[PDB]
Amino acid sequence: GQKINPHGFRLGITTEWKSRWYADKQYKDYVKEDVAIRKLLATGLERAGIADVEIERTRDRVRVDIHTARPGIVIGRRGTEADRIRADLEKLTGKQVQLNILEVKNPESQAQLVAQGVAEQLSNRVAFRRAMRKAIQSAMRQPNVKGIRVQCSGRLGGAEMSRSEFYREGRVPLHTLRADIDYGLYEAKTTFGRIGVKVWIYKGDIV
Amino acid sequence: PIQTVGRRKEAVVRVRLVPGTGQFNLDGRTLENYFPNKVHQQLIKAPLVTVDRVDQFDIYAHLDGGGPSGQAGALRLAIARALILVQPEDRPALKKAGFLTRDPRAIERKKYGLKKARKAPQYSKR
Amino acid sequence: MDVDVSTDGELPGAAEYAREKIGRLSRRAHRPVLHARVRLTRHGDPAVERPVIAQANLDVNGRQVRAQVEGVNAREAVDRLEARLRSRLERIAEHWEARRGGVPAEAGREWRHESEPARRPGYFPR
Amino acid sequence: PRSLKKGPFVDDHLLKKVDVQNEKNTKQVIKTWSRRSTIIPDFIGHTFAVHDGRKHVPVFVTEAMVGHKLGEFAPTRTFKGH
Amino acid sequence: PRKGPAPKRPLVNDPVYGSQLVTQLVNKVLLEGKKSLAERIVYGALEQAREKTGTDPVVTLKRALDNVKPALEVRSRRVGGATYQVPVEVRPDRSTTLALRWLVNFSRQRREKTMVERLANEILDASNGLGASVKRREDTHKMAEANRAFAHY
Amino acid sequence: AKKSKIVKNEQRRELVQRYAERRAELKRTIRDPASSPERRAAAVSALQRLPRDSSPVRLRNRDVVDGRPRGHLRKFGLSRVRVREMAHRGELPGVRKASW
Amino acid sequence: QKIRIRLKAYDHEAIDASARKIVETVTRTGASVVGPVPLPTEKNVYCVIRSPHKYKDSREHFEMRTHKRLIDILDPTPKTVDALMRIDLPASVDVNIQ
Amino acid sequence: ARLVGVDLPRDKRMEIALTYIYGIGRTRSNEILAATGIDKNMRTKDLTDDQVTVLRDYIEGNLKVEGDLRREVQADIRRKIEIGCYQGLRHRRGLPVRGQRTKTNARTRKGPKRTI
RNA sequence: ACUCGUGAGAGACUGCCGGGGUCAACUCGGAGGAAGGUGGGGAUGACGUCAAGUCAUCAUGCCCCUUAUGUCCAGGGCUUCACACAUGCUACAAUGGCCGGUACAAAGGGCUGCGAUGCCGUGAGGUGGAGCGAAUCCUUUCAAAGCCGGUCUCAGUUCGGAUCGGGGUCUGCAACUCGACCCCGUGAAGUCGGAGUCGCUAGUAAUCGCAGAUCAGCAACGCUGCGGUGAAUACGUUCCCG
Repeated sequence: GQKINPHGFRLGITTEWKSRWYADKQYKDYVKEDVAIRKLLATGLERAGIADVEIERTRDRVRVDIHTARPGIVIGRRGTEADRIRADLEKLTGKQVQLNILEVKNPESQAQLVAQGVAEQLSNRVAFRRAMRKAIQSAMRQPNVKGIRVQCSGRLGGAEMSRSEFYREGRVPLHTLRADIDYGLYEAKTTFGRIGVKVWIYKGDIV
Repeated sequence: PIQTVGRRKEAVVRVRLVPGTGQFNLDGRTLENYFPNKVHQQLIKAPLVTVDRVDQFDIYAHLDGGGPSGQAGALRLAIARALILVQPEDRPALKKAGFLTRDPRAIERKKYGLKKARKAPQYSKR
Repeated sequence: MDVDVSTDGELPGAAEYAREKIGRLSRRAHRPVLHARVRLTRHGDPAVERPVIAQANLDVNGRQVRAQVEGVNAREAVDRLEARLRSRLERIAEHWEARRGGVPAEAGREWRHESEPARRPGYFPR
Repeated sequence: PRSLKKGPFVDDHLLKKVDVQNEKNTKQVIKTWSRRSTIIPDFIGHTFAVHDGRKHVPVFVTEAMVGHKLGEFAPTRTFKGH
Repeated sequence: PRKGPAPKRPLVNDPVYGSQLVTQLVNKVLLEGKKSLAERIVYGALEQAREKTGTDPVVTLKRALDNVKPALEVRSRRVGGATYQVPVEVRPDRSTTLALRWLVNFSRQRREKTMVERLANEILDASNGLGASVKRREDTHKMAEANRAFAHY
Repeated sequence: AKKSKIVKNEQRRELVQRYAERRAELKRTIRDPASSPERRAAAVSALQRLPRDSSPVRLRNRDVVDGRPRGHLRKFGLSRVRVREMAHRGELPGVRKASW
Repeated sequence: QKIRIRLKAYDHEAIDASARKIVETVTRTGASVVGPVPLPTEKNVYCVIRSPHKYKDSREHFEMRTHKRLIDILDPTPKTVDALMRIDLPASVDVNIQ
Repeated sequence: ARLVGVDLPRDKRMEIALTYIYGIGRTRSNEILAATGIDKNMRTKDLTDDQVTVLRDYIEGNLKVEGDLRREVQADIRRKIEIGCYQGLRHRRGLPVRGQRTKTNARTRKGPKRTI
């Protein structure tokens, strides 16, 4: 175990909590319903890139905000997708649950989306070098990106021997607290097993 | 009036100094009912001795936190501070004696994997 | 020499063979052996070409001697372990015969880390 | 031991079994599984086949073994020596 | 001590005797941090000595220290791949430390039913030159002398 | 852990709320005062007739999703393995690494 | 008659913002306030093992910190009270009215 | 002083001397000394004959000590043995009877260590 | 007003002085200062190694079971004991044991939980329920080592408490296997431990108590924290280890 999770390193300094509420007696069941919501949204939607899911609660009403790179896919033009998600979130005993669907401004500057794309390419047929090079170039093309590192490991290329490979470009100062490191991990489903892709993206520092 | 504080490893002492006799009032108890240890008394009175102003200040003190040794150290620091407030021009005498320095020695935090702050578990090679 | 063997799974007769082979190494040790442990393990995966793993640990008067080998069956692993342990014990000897060639010799010929430094006068020879 | 206020503990199964056994004054072998039931003075004659983990071992009650539990007379672990 | 010497702790003078040596003695007899008990033991022993002899206790304590203070000690030295018992001169501080440690220990194995009494008897006999600590100094000097051949290195 | 055992834990909880709420508690109130006539009442025997699963003494705090029976934390209802992973991802409000 | 206002939140900035906003609205309504009296921070510490299996000696510590603020007002005119039920605050901060 | 056939220690305080009776510890001696009235801290050579008599008849009255206690304890152990209870065979084979671990410890019941 | 609690800020930067220095890094000493030279302690663990550990947190390729290797239940087992190894606790006592009086902490926990006053027991405890979602109430007003007084007088003892006999309390459906605690009795080994070996450089080691998580209860002497009292020593890198 080498490196701690970058989000947890800067949780109180740079990054922010993804769940915002206060509970004293009802902390445990709040946590249970939050994880249920998260797993439901993870399983239901896979096509549009789900970069982040926030949950806010206040007594009866529950506010869940999600960021996706393809908002049109997850939303029903007549509300059909909205109807389905609303109903099955009511079924999660959430009382009144309301949704704010959002869109990320720069999908290529978001680590989770980058890892999702790399893993999706890896799954079907693509050689891993191609995927890493393409992701690195696309991210560095963005204005705020100051450094990106992509690393994936496993039975790469269907080999019998597991391997770890990584390429870096620019600056990725993992030990610096003020530097904001966007971290994204997502597992690629291949016929020979499971391939894990980790992405670190560095875009300046916040003081 | 004048009032200072002394702190020594979780012991806090509030002191109120007045120009009366050498009466020591420590939370309503005397220097004998309190601090029944001669070394502690000498540690208390050392700033007075180096300033030679013994038995010319009635002292009222509030004690809370720590044990007798920490309380005595904090009281000595408080007395030195009170003296520096009363007669400023004695500062070299007290400072060169070190009575003006707060002691930054605290209980070291216990560390996981070790029995104590530094003591490590016995390890057997065989 | 008493040896305790902690095998696992299926290795019939490996314990007796290992005990009998290892116990013969006591005479080779130049200091009394305080403890001796042997562990025999087998790899679950049939793809492993040398599944059986044998490890040993001897406490030679406080000096820890250990070795580890792999083999295709219990007997071969035990024999290779005995060979490795014998080599280690040979390299550990540390009695006079084992360190008589490393003790610095001569007076000016040859230099070593622990060689006696030459005595030098205050004034340059000239 | 159990507190005295609660009183002794006997399972209902073998309690009912022994009440119907002693009401006609003959004692057949009673097959039980409740090693936790204590011995009551109502058991003095009855022979119990208390469970052991593998089988049921016959236990013939006397005056002395009153107040103990049936499990005390069905040794579970078997040891013969090394 | 690989990178150089370490600073020494400046322990304070004792209040009721005004000497460095008695504080050193109480710190030597100290066990488990019970400093008050150590001070009681040392003060009681000094008062017993004063009662028995009738004079100041610090002067006789100093006399005992000088009687048991060593000057020559033996340390194992490895020169040119060989070890020998080499007599070595003792610095003043180490001599005081050794003398105090010897006094405290040899008083700990006396038979006077109480540590204060044992300590007082030991210091008195050391003052008069009959203690077991005096003896120990005699054997350490004897051993240093008997190995004088190795003093050249 | 095992799906059957995760389920069986829940079944115990619904059994507990159904029975231990009043049935397995009034009998205890009967047995508490020595003045109360317990011996003829057979409140002990009546409470033996109740299912064992009524008793909360048979319950087990498992991880709310994972099913992990050990290393449980009552504040979160989560295993030590899961708490570490979600706190690191900023999922539990007001939780962070320590220093002092 | 005066009523106590208690604030509890995991974030110091949010609780400070809530405190100053509440003071602003109550002084808008024409009330006397005692000010955001600070209260001791509650610290709950948890220690866990990093690895899923064995490796006990490696542990990780977490805390949960709760900040508490105390608001006390006087002269409870109905306008101030009605304004009090009509304040929007972040979901992080809860308000206790007594 | 011969007390219930027990030779008392030559010079001891009373309650701790009375502890030397097989059926008496420190509590029993204290309470009986308080009850019958003989002083608690007087030495064992200061007893009068009447004091020995009052200790004798009191102890024989409301206590059981010495041989009767030993034989009653032996009878209890033997009766526990012969009913075949768990503690019975535990006593038979000299192993701890109160659930103590026997994998490593329990040398008190096992006696001195033997090598095999 | 003084503490304190929690918000903001100042404050240590070789900043200044003197000397070594290539006038360079850097280094020694001094002043000021609460603190002086990364102040103390944390969090943070590069590329990799050891096919290290974990298919029993989880997920997962392939293989296998599928009237069973799934699944329900009662009882038992994981606690077995001729031994061996490892980590600890309690001791072998007078720097102590016992009794009486008496003084100083920090941190933390508490809702179907903490639970006080009172009353009943000798004691675990029983009855009862004040007040408390708690800087408020309860954990006693919080400690023990400490200090003072009395006793014990060097003994396998007024040391040591194992083991065992009898009697109880509480939790729990239920303490036989297999809980903790309380009372009376019992009173083992043990006289400071061979070869060898471990930790620790200062608020440290040693020693004293307190709290928490898990938890109906507990095998907790374990683990994670908190404070009380508080040492000795470092000449120096030849040797041992990395």
